Amino acid sequence: VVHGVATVAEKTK
Amino acid sequence: VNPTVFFDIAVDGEPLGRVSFELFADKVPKTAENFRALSTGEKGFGYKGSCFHRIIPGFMCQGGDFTRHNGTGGKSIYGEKFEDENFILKHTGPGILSMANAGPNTNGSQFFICTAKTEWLDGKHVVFGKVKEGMNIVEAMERFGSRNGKTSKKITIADCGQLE
Repeated sequence: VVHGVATVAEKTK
Repeated sequence: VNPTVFFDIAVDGEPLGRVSFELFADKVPKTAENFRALSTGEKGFGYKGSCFHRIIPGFMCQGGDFTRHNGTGGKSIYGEKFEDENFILKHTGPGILSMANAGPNTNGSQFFICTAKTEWLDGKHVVFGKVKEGMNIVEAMERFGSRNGKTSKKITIADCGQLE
């Protein structure tokens, strides 16, 4: 079972 | 009492200073406990020696991948990614400590330290602590980041642990 890479997104402009 | 942990930060191996965090166990005990345990190394793995792989000035410093050391890894103390415990606490300004994730209920070990208010992350990332002492080290760290997030020097957690 393959899980996603932890991330955090910059604000949408 | 909310636990206190520390990171001793280094820059290409040169010590920069100690950052201290309060962990909000009173609101997010499961999330606090993960980070506390990973900071002490008591389970035989954790943050010591890992780096801040993504730093965007004016946004945040991201770390916590102690498994792949390339920004794609990390793991919780719970044997599986864990649930978003709650979103009671908000991203209110610099120094907030919050979990990085791959969408709902995918908490592992990666985290970020905010260097600004990041309110668009409210309800998506679990806030679980806050810089207590050494925000000026985080501000110094932040200078080795870039707009694209790659660091110009290796920012490492040279030591970490729980404080009395």
